[PDB]
Amino acid sequence: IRPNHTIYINNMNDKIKKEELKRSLYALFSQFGHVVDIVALKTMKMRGQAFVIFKELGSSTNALRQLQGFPFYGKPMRIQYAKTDSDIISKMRG
Amino acid sequence: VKLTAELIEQAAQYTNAVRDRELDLRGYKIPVIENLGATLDQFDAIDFSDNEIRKLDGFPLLRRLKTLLVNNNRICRIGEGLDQALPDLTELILTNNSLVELGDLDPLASLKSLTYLCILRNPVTNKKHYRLYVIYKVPQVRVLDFQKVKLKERQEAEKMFK
RNA sequence: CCUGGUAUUGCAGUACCUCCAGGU
Repeated sequence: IRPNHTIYINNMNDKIKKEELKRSLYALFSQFGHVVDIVALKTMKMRGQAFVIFKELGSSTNALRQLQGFPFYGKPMRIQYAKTDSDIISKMRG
Repeated sequence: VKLTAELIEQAAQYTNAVRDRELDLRGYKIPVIENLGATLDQFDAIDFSDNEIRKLDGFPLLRRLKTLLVNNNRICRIGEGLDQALPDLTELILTNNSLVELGDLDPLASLKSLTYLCILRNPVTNKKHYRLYVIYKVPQVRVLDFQKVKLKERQEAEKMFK
């Protein structure tokens, strides 16, 4: 899994309401660069997860290394580079 | 690179990821917050990350401003009349700044709608009882440093400092 | 929506999103 503009986060406390989760995610990750968008759903499949998309790639890498296992709403988050490119990135590139 | 009217007028303006109108004032090396009048109170969020501001002060009356992202600056003091110029301030992100004494965080008690507060990576964080002090002095905060202010902490902060 | 407790470790693009009891 090569470096990516989007990071995949899992192991998140799924009791936080969706709009609050996204707003704290935005706040926390703004320290490394502009976050273009955040995709997070509460379906059974997707609960406890989120995709955070950054304009700059260096920002994504810095975020990944610095916030690995950061306690968020009580649990240590696990971060990884996303498997695919985010739709928004693909549209912004071409 | 003074924060000027001209500067604000050419600044990226957009609808952010949490659906709010945000103004991008990142990386300009701004030292002093000033001339915000020119934004015309049209933003829900203002991003001042990665700048050189020393004091969170100098704001005009801005009724729509609800989110202030102030990451990686040099904030060492908070102005005293903040609620009078920012009545609905609900979220304040101060990560990686220079607040050193618990007493320097006192001016945040006057922000009646302040609900989301982040002060991580500030020296003040390592002071004994930093979390309980914030909870008792700024009870309107519901989420502090991305952790839920819980009842037990409120009570514990009521004993100490009663 | 708020307390407890409880399930789920899952690579996405979203009416909404575990369940159980109590409070509104």
